[PDB]
Amino acid sequence: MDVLYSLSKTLKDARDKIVEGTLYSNVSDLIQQFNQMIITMNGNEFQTGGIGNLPIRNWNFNFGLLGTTLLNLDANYVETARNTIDYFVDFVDNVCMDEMVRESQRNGIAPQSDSLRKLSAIKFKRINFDNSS
Amino acid sequence: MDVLYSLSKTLKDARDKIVEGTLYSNVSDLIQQFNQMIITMNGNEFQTGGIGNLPIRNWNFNFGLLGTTLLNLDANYVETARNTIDYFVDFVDNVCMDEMVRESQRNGIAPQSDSLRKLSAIKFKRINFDNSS
Amino acid sequence: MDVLYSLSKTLKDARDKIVEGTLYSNVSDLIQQFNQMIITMNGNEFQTGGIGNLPIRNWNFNFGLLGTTLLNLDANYVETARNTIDYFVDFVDNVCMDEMVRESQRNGIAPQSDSLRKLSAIKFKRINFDNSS
Amino acid sequence: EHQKEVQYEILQKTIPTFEPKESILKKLEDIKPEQAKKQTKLFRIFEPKQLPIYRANGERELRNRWYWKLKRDTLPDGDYDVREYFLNLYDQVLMEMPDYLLLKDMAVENKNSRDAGKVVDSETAAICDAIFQDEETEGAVRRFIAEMRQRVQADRNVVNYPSILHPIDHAFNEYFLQHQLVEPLNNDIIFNYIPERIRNDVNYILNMDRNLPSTARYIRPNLLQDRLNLHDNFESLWDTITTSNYILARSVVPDLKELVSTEAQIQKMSQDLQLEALTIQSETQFLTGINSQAANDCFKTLIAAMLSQRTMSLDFVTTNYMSLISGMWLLTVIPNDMFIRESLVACQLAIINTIVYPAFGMQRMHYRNGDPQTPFQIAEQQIQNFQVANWLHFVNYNQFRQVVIDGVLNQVLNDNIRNGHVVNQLMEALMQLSRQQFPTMPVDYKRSIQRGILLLSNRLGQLVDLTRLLSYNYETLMACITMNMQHVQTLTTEKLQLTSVTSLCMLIGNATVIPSPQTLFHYYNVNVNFHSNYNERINDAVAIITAANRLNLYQKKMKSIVEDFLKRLQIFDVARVPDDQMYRLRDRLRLLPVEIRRLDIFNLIAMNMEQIERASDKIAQGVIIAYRDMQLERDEMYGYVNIARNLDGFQQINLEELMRSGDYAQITNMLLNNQPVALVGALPFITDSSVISLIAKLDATVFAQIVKLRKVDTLKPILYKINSDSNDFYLVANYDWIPTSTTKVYKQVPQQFDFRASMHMLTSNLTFTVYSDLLAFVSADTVEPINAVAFDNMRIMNEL
Repeated sequence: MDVLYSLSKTLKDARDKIVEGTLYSNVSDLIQQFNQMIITMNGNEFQTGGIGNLPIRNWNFNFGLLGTTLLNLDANYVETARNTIDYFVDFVDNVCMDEMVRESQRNGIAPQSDSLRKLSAIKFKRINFDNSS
Repeated sequence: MDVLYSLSKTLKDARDKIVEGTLYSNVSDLIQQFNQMIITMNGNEFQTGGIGNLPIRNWNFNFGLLGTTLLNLDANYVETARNTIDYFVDFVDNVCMDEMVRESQRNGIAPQSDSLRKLSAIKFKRINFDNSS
Repeated sequence: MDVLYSLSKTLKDARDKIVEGTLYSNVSDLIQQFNQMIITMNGNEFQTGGIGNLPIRNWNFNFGLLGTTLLNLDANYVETARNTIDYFVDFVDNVCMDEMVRESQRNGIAPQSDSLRKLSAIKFKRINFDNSS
Repeated sequence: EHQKEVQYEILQKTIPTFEPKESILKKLEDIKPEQAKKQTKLFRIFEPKQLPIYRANGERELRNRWYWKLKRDTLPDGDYDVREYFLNLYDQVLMEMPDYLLLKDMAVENKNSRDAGKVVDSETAAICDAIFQDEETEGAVRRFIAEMRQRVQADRNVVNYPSILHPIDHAFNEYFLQHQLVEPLNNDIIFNYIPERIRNDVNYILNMDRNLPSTARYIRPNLLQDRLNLHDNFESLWDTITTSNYILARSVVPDLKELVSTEAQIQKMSQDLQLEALTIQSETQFLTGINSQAANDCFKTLIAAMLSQRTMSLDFVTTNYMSLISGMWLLTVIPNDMFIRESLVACQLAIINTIVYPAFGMQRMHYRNGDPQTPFQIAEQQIQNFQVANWLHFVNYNQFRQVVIDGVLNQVLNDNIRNGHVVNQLMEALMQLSRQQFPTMPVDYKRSIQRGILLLSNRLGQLVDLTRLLSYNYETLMACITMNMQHVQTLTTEKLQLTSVTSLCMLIGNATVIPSPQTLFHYYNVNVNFHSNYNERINDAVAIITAANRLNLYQKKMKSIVEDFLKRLQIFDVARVPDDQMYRLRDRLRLLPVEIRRLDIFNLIAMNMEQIERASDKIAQGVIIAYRDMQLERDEMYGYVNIARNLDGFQQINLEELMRSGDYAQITNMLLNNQPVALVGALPFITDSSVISLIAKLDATVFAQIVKLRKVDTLKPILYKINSDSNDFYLVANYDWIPTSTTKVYKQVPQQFDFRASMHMLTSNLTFTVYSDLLAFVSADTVEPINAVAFDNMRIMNEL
């Protein structure tokens, strides 16, 4: 749950902060967290949906890291960032729709979907970011 | 439009973050964006207003950069920052009142004032900052 | 008043940003402000309450600085941070309840409690942080 | 064997270890800490100089004016080389930059002051004098220059001195004054600087016998962790690092004291296990009994390999069975992580096929290499004893346990090895193999191997105490580890002779050897110095790489930065690094954030690139060619001059990209067909004081060689500095023509000297003292080693 908020907070900030022409020092601490996120999420596969008419989608993460060598972010960096962000946003959208749809009488505060039970490991704990909402 | 939000976001943050006595590491990434803004906006002249009773104002930008050598920001740095910020805030106030007052039947999503049509170039694209609102 | 908002903003951010497993570059500018806060607040004693049924509490600050040597923040750093944050949050809670309860006909915009009159010195001015609310 | 050495040499050519393996210790002990640097000057990029001015008709005025002229204007030509020079200036600032600053040592007397007065540099004293002497500065200023006063406070440790600096130079010096890397030292920081195991050991007695004033200061070593994971993918670099830490830890472990007299031990082992009755040979079985070259060096080898996480390999003779019997104790004390996999399984399979499977009547196993199961691990699932099975199940899963202690990861034994209690089970499993009749072995070899086991199983306490001592030395030297203890299977292995293990078994006495606190501190000194070296170099490397990439230097060849990087760690042979690890060390340094100090200096230099470049007087940054008679501009600097304010309205053609492409295509077109253009570059110019050369239109003639040569390197255009001193000036003065010129040299005028924006009060401390050693302030004694105790407060070397 903490890492799901962290994924969404980094994707929100990386849609906000990583824009065309912005200075690198404005985004120098966000690109390191987004690269830590890519490094953590590679090699892992997920499966979302499977209840009602929510379709089963399989998620595979094989992405390269973002560059840390620009002074002002040009449009190449923005386009490859928008690709990686759109894939992760679709992933977290389907994980959130897989988690809001499930429930349990026994212990409801625990994650119920398979994807969020897989994200609740300490392998994914280095995704974690600020919890400000 | 993106650079107008960027000007206003930096001026809001520089009224907020650049205060007396604050540590330099709190503002080390904002002063670089504000210096990039000063470097971009120098040498350019603008003209706002000219419709209704909105008065025609001419804008000329000739400012020195802010210092990057303090550990705690003293009141000299705060006063010269407040001068530059007050001039840019008056500029962006008159640009926003020049843009909200105009309209077009043909393509309304395009900038209509002369100042925002001049800010829509790639020379001013390095002003750009996070788009979080 | 500015330093009271600064104490509360750093404690809010340090409950938000300093979490388990987060990258150090996400919190590298907050730990320096929190260490500046600890360095400023040590050696000082405060006294809150004393009107109505608000109890008199004495506050003494003797804390060590936080470490600046991790890459990902482990749970040791999070637990010692949570201890220091909980003590400072209790302090600022009692200072705020001591200040909201008092009033003056003569000059109400001035601080009325003893703790906030003591915080209004330039010794405590290096606590100051962004004023964004 | 000539094939074997050349295949090992083909493997060794890709490993940066130095070929004298002992010599690395010198190159590892001569890493001094980075010495605290103090500056004696005030880093003046500019200086004020008197220049003659010309009052906008040509006539040189009767006075001069002070201007900010950049001293040492070694600015090269072209857009690329100028910002390469700014990177050279960046490196020069990084190597010039002091840690701490005391302005009192730079303070010099103010010669005009009506009280005493102290300015803070000889050059600001010269500027102060020269602004006081002349007749054209203000009366308030000239009065004030002899009225400004330093503020030296003996309490609070502060000094304030006036200075006349440029705002750029003031930015650099105030950065050097605010951020200092110097901070207070007392007895309650030296007490935390020593490791935790030594703080809470009763064997070592440490206190403070020296006073520390309030003016005692130091520098942190920056003992931050790796940031570049050298252990997973840099296998040939990790080999070199484990060899260097191995030869370091070998020279720190103590020599063994009061061993068994070797001749009585050799005669006892030669009479108990008899070999003149048996027939394999007589002698080679007994290369064991060496005093110091076998047992002591085995002790060194074991503890140095365990401390440096250096993988070992087992050498033995299979018919030499006493080496395997001592290898049983080697396998129970050392974790099986340490030994390389093939040697581990080979010696393990030898011990099992020659001793343990002939014991219980079982057929010998065929191993089949491809399984993940070691021969003890199959053997215990095939052997039901409850005495040998205890031992086998210990050795199957003794391995190190990864835990951070005070930040650093450490590879620790379990507590059964740690207090030596596990040997009480190995000897119970060994004298079970001694009352064991073997079903078909010949009786002389059987009696010999049973008595050879009884050679070991009668040294119960003598080896319980030895693996207490070995583990305690490993404890006390693991506390002084400051990098991670990462366990990765290295390429080259330190070959262990099991003859040395039999020597260490059969020759140890009961004399405790523990590291003395001077060689226990010295190991910590060289570890902290290598780690400090390592982090400070990585910070320098990511500074130079990020600076060279933000300054658009792409002929930079970052492999050269990484080669000059690995030379400075002083343990690597840089010419032997493979190219894939070199390029991966390149693309791993680029994902690192710059140190805040380096990044602040790059921000100080990057925004002031334009002010330093455009006040150079050797170069001019581009030429307008307008093809119409734009009029000569009046300037107080130069008289009449064709200087340009902006490159606006015309075409900025980048000359650097024009040099890169080489297609021209455009400046050829716009030069042949006479079209206005602004060449943006960093050219050098011809200053020219002639009106005849102005009338003869000389500037249009310096551009045709751009399309003749197809090179923009030789472009030297012409500045028209004409004045009353130009001795053709009468044509300007007597005739009524308007001063016109075709082309313009785009140049910035230098900034004039304003005393109000240049006087500054610089603030620092007064008379502290930095301390580099930090461990000579610890007075260090030890309990008498007969009374040395373990973690459990029971005495190691019980045997007395």
